[PDB]
Amino acid sequence: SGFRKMAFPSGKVEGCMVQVTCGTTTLNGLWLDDVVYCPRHVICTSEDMLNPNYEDLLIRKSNHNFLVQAGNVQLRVIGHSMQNCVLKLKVDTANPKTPKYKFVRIQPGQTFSVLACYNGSPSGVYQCAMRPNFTIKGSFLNGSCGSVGFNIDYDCVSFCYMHHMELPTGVHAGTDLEGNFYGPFVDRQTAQAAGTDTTITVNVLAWLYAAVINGDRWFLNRFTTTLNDFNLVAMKYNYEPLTQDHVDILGPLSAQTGIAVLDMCASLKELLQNGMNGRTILGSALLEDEFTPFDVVRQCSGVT
Amino acid sequence: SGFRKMAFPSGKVEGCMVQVTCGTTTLNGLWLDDVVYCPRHVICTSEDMLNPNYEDLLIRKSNHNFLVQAGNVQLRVIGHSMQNCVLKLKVDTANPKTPKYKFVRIQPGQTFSVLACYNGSPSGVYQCAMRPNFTIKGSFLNGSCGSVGFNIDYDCVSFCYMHHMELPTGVHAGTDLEGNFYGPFVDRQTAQAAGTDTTITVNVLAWLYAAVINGDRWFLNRFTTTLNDFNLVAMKYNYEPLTQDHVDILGPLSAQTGIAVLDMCASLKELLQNGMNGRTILGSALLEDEFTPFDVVRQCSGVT
Ligand SMILES: CC(=O)NCc1ccc(S(N)(=O)=O)cc1
Ligand SMILES: CC(=O)NCc1ccc(S(N)(=O)=O)cc1
Repeated sequence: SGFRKMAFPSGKVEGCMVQVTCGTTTLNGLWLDDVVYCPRHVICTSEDMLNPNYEDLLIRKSNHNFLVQAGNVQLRVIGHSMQNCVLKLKVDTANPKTPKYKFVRIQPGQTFSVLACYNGSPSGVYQCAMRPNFTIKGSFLNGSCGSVGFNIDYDCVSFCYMHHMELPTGVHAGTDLEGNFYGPFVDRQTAQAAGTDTTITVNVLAWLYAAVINGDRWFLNRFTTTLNDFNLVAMKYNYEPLTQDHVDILGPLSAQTGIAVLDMCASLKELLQNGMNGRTILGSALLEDEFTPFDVVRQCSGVT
Repeated sequence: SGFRKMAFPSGKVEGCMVQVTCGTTTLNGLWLDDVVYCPRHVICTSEDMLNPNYEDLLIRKSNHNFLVQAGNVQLRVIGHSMQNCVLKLKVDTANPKTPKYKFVRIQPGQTFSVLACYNGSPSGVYQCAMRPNFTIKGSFLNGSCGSVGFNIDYDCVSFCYMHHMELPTGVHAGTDLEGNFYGPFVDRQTAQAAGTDTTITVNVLAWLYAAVINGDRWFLNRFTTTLNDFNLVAMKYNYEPLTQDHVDILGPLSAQTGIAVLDMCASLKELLQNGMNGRTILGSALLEDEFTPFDVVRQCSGVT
């Protein structure tokens, strides 16, 4: 028993982290087979970042301008290309620690693990969610660009995020491993405001199920509601609308606990309207939305 | 910027996890050099756990009764001994992935990473603290016994915890890697109540410093206090007494932020007396005490 914000074991990804240096800029790269993936802004001076023309900056760069170091050993770059906002550096050596892997573009509300890295060296691992405004709330200092987000299915690492920038509000923006930004963000040092950071309703419901499973049940009430009635309250409280797809996804937690999804919706509605009144749920004074229904099943069942 | 509950990268420890089976009991072992460490209750039936005589149960066990599997490969057990509440199984093969390592017994308030494992396979990694009542608030299902807690200093894993039991209140108890329980707990299925779970004051102060550093400053007030005055409020709110040793440890965060430790104490005092009034700090509606001053410096500076 007990419920923790839990990251995937990071060893498979630690095995892939390298240092990329172009001129005086160093950041992190991901070494899979004989390709190193990194943010294309590795080619920018801090001046360049104000208004970079990436195609024009890249003309001035050759293979030997990209310095790739894996541990204390230099990789030979035999090719480079730009795909959206990432550089792919072809090296002459396949990463021998390359795990089974996929590139996946996640949806808002989806959770993943970040291996925060500096100079191609892992510092830490944390769990986070793609926010409905396509930001993430990470912990990233200068040099952390190219740090990656991932999920693991048994022995297959699905990479979903590469870190690129911090917005002036101190939230984070990045790409999938095809170099396409989540949300409207660009790899430029300009005014970029995030939209409304709404609460991931289905994730809150999953976490309330996790709480019931772990014995925290004080918030269970006498009421039910409808998807339409619930959604009126959701909208008022900047919670994402709940769809029948979300209800279906919560089916197994509903079944395990014998609490119908709409009854749990009515409990959540009373928590929004009444607040927590100084009480906690799974040791939180606010409603946690960075567990997916899949995360709650995984942690409550013990998947490895 | 941003501040996350961050675990150490787990790969060095993933490399050490094995499955130990004695009779019908399977749990996790830690394979360092040619020794596998595991909870001695691996030799107990669920009946045995009510009143185990470990010395007498162990007489009935030989080397070949301990089945050690690392991946899908069986290790040969050439010796076994009981040290306090752990078994040490000598195997004929040194773990080739053995990291540089130490065994350390931590103090209450100290944080560490847990690699939660089942059948010797890592499922997840989370950060937690040795509570002042020598419990930890983990996430452990049946089969998670032998899962270990650790800190990393560059390339040296300091193992500080092995998971042994869940108390009837659903909090967790375990040993250092010499098999000595944290607190008064025993590896027996009996009434065992935890003492007062007090708040780790120095850790709250560290986290308030982390908040100031990351731009969350609304709680900074006009007041100071003394260690004696502060400690009167601490005691009233079940916070641990603050010592001059704690003040000294907070010195570098004090220096970085230009907020004297006693002024931050006076801010914390007003937060205890006034509550958060529906406001958050680093996205928490309560005061987080599972970051050490060292954790805050590490995360705010980017140590790898
Ligand atoms: C050329 C060769 O034989 N092997 C390639 C290799 C493998 C691992 C690393 S690593 N994980 O130390 O950075 C670096 C280079
Ligand atoms: C006998 C030998 O040559 N090597 C020992 C060995 C190394 C690694 C593993 S492991 N990490 O697959 O479980 C299992 C056994």
